[PDB]
Amino acid sequence: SGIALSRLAQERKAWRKDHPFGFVAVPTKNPDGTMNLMNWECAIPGKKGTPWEGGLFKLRMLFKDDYPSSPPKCKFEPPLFHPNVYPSGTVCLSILEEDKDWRPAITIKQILLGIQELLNEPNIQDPAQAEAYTIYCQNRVEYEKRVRAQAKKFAP
Amino acid sequence: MANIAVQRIKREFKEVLKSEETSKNQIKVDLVDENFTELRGEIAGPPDTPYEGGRYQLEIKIPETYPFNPPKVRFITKIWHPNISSVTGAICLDILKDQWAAAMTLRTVLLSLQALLAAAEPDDPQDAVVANQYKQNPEMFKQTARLWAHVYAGAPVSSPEYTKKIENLCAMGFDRNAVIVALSSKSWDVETATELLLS
Repeated sequence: SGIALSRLAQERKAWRKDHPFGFVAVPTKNPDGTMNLMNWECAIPGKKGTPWEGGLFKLRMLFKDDYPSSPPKCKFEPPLFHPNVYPSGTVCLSILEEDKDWRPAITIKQILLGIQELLNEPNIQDPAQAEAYTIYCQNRVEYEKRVRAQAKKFAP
Repeated sequence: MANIAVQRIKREFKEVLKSEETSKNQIKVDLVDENFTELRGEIAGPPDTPYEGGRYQLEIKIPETYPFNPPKVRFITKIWHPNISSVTGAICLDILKDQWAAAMTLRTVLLSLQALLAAAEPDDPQDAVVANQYKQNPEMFKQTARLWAHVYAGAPVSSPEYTKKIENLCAMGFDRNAVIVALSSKSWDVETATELLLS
């Protein structure tokens, strides 16, 4: 664990100095103190000019003791409608896969941005959620007002 | 290429192969192709300098307008020197520029590059960050250059200080080269280099 905490202490310090305006990422409290650096309450605003415009989608960001050797698990709380997001809320992505495109240098900043850029531009060949895929493959506008309405559910 | 210039290169290539400087392992040169548009050079870092024991791989290109324009020389082996780009290896040396003369062999070129390594011109810089580190803080510049000589060019090991900081940041999970660059640039202050590596 010693290794992981060190890097995360520094990750937050940098994020506190500067982040892309509008994003949230903050370590949770342990009961009595403490503070828990291996569990983060995080938030992503969908870039403007998109259907994902006007919404703020929350995700938890859990870290294993291997980190930065292993990536964080990223879970949307609650589960999100997205072809690339599992029905339990977990974001499925190459840079977030241990033995694929994760690299120990990759910052939390770049994760959250990478997820944000996964929002409007989805990865067809890689499905995580049946229902969202089923749509995107035949009737796009049904997916569109679905995204429009989902963003409308979340106050800015 | 052009008949005339081709026989020059072959003469110069032979001059270097037979030179005293090569038998004493200070410089060497090798051809690549049939075509003599491109050579491979190597120089020993000079004695009493931060680059001592280093060995530097040089990319030599010969343009269509050689001998009247100079050969295009770039450092393949990364180096911390105010008159060479720490990033691309682009060089800023008088004799490959506006002090160039057509009678200058490849031997003369290689020896001048060794000389530039023992005598910086920080008042005419290729690397802003490095030149400013040279003038404002000479001792730090000597240590920083010496570390690069060790990591990239094979020179006997450097300052405990600098390496502690590197293998501290690499233990944090960052890329060595990125780490080395950061510290070198942010003048060995951990706090600032660290915020750069995130960026």
